[PDB]
Amino acid sequence: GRVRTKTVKKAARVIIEKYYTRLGNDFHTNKRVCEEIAIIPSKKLRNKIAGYVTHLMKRIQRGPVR
Amino acid sequence: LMPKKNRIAIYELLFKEGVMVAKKDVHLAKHPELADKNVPNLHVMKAMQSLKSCGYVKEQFAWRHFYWYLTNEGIQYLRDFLHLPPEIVPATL
Amino acid sequence: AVQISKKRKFVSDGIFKAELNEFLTRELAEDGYSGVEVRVTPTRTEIIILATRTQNVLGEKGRRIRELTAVVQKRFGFPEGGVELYAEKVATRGLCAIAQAESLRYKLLGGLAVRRACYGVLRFIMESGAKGCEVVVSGKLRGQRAKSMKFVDGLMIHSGDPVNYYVDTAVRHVLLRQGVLGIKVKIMLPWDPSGKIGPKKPLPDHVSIVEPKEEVLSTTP
RNA sequence: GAGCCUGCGGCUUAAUUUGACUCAACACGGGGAACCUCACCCGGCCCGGACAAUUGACAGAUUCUCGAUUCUGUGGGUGGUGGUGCAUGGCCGUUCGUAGUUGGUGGAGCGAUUUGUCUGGUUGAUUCCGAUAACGAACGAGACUCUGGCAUGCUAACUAGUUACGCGGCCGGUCGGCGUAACUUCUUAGAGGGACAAGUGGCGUUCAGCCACGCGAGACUGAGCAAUAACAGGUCUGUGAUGCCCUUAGAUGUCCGGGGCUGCACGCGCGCCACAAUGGGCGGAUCAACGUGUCCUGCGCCGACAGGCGCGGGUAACCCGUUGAACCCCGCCCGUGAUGGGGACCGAUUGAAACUAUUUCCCGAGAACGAGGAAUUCCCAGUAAGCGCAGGUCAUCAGCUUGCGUUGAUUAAGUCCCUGCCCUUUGUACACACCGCCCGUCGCUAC
Repeated sequence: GRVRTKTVKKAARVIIEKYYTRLGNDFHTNKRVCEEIAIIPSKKLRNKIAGYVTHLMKRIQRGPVR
Repeated sequence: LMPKKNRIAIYELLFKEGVMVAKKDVHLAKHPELADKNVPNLHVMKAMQSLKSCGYVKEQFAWRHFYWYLTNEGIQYLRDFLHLPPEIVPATL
Repeated sequence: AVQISKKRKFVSDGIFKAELNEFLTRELAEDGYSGVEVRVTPTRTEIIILATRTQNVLGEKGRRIRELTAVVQKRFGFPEGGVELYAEKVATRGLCAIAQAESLRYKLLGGLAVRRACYGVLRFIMESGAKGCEVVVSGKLRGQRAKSMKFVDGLMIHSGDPVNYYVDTAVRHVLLRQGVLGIKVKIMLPWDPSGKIGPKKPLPDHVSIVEPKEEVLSTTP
């Protein structure tokens, strides 16, 4: 059950197109960016977003994502 | 089967304050607000029942209790029965 | 005294809050009763009443307001002058579930129409600002057989924790000469970031992000 | 299957105490039956009585007295455990928590409607990816909420504790009890962290992910809230929820000691060992946890046990209480045996009252049941089970149930095989919709 929902899929993509240099390949640094940038009333949801951004960053540096 | 002396104590107390509260229990010994007399609960719920059927008091209920309010018409009915002048006014009004 | 324990003190308080609530919903339901808030303070128990129209509850010189003050002081055991009742007028009643539940109930008891009264309140809920409402009437509607017609417009959240502070549900009974009808009113509260209109806490799925504020790249120092 | 405990048929006939009978009936109605209150049953005091005459009554299963706005002063005021849940609402169960619904714009069709809402992969999931005459969103799902696993980091504790050296016995060591110095490991609860498929390897439209390794308190789980709706599936006996009807003063509210705890065989679930041998016994010894407490119970007299008496704490992290729980651990006894296996059936306490044993204890008492027919229930991790505790019910009580801790596995990290289930295609004379619709003979009546 490691599949993200549209709340995590959409948020992780709109945070990259607005902030690409901010997020790197570390989940812990990306986790702190979402605290100051986005407003989320949940902590477990922030880790899912920042966790999926880390997965996207490995794909971005590998090539153009679809 | 209701005496007369208790009828003045239940109506004058209802006159000085237009609120009368009684608990719905046909087996209660003495009314809490009527402590100086031995008025049973039947003489409080049935003697007030005749006022509602004749349209002299308005009742409310919260699962066990009556909340009686002397209507403007009912106070006029008690002004002559209790033998009080038309100048005095209750506390609620 | 009796030395009331805390496990029995909170219960004795919650029952007084519940019994006073039911007594007023059976007595002040015509003036638009919406609830009461208590503040247990020694020698001064301020029991405020929330209604939509408070000018008629007062009277000529505060006649009906003196009765209720004299009503609970004799049923719950409050001393003379030890209890004080205040009446306040609420705003945007379209967000109050029990206010709109008793509103169309007093119009459905006449058999006029079940579709005009329901549509009549749907406009006021949307006009006052809301993210969706619900009106459900069940029973022997338009025939001896029980029929239920649900009136839905907008959005509605059913599951989760936000359903406690974002949607208020009200249930009322309808007394008709042919049978009994039910009334389900579910008003959704608008997200007010301040806290004056409605709830302050946003939805958990409100990830909405702020703009980068046109971050400019420097060329030369 | 064996005895028994309760539940419902069947019987019984004052009445066996009624509803609900597949999943979704049968420790259900929070219903474990002395009175209550009980709707059932039969006897009776009775206006503790009214919208437009005595209540009594030592005499008895009738003599007379007193009160002095309530007496058929002359067609309706009202009560509800009486019916109808195939008339209802509110709630709840079930479909089914299987994941499924809806809008705008655009496209197709004269139109009802359709597309979106999908071949495939993946995911518990309409969860994503991908595909695409659809695009973009909403409900559900998820997120969220309370729980638990760690944080020697922080905030604080005489209503929680340890730790440091001093008066208590032994051999200063070694163990206990009694007092206000430092701060918080242990305890409590506040804030904030931590875990996201993040790292490596492998397999993959190299997407969605999946698998194995590390590091690590976990690669992580148990609740709750739960959609479009539907059922004639329950609730009128949960209500000052209610319509109508029946019954409404020889009463379809009570109540008195109470009757209603009822058997020739079949049925469910559940406790209790058997077929001592891994068990019963006896004596050690030694460890819980939630929750409740105006009733919980602590000490001293004395019963063998069950009890009883005075003195006390606790409305509670303060007293019970360091909750000395059982199983278990250790020593002895028992032994090809219906045995020390099995516990069936034959003085105190609660209250006004136990007869048809309320429970409890003592002695006596010793049946069936040799791991159980065809079938059938439940479950894969602190789980099943074993063991015991507490709450709800409660004057008296737990073979029930909701919780709780305790000891702790077998097997499986799977499949449509079977039985239940949604989606797609397909067919229909069905559409209050297979509990559907419909044909002919026969039978009745009329033309």
